[PDB]
Amino acid sequence: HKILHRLL
Amino acid sequence: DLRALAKHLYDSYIKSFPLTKAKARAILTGKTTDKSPFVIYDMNSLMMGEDKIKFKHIQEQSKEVAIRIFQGCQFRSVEAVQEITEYAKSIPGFVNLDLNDQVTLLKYGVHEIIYTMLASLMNKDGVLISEGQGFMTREFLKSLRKPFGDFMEPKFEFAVKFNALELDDSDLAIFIAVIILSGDRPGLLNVKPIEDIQDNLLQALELQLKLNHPESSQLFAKLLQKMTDLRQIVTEHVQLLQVIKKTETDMSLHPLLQEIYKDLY
Ligand SMILES: COc1ccc(Br)cc1/C=C1\SC(=O)N(Cc2ccc(C)cc2)C1=O
Repeated sequence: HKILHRLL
Repeated sequence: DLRALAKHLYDSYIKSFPLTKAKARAILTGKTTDKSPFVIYDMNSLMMGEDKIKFKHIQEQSKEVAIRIFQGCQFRSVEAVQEITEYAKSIPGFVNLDLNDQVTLLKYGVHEIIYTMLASLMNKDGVLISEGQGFMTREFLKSLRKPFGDFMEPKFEFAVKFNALELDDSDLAIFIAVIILSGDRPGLLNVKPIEDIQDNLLQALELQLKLNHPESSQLFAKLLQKMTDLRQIVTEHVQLLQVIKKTETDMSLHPLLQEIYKDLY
């Protein structure tokens, strides 16, 4: 979940 | 405390989501000093509408109507995921949870919340789009060629029954938070501290509803049933998307949305 992790 | 938490959730909800339900209902009931939204019901009105938004926003774009609308949908969904993420991080306790769990909660929460907030922009006849400056009719959406003609329908059906409960933004702020903090999401590592946050959110929600919807005792109970209903709407939305994904060779799914859909249901 690359993008989600970055958002978080 | 509980009243303080409800207030804090309302304030960040207002900061995270530009187009509020209050604002949406004023547009849909003409109770606004602004210009009525441009209505979209066919090929030519869609093209006319696009002319107008060429002067408000802005690589690849299909000349097929259903695919182009679905592409526009994807970008709005991506923008909703971001908003929902900033909202979640405002919920006291959330950012202190294990990161892998935070990601899981959003992964499973995000669509449930999207259909919740979409309800605010809908009535039985259609849905507000582009920040409230357009309106797409339900019937026009039902007419789209398969499998896109049935994409919005269950979302309208949900919203018609949900909007009957007359929640306002302050109710919705807490309702959303309860959904995000669900301890029964698959693959959660530490269920306990999530349930501990949901417990207080549930209490704030119960109080908020008693105070502001005094005539509807048991609104809390009815709300709780919706949260579970949403789970099956998403499940069935996800099945629709795997169909589109496989058989619509033209379009490409957006990477963030793929992330969320992957290994989901
Ligand atoms: C006009 O809308 C459409 C017509 C036909 C087709 Br096929 C797909 C779409 C659009 C959708 S469905 C969805 O989940 N979202 C994202 C969203 C997230 C949050 C808020 C508040 C509003 C919208 C859309 O944009």
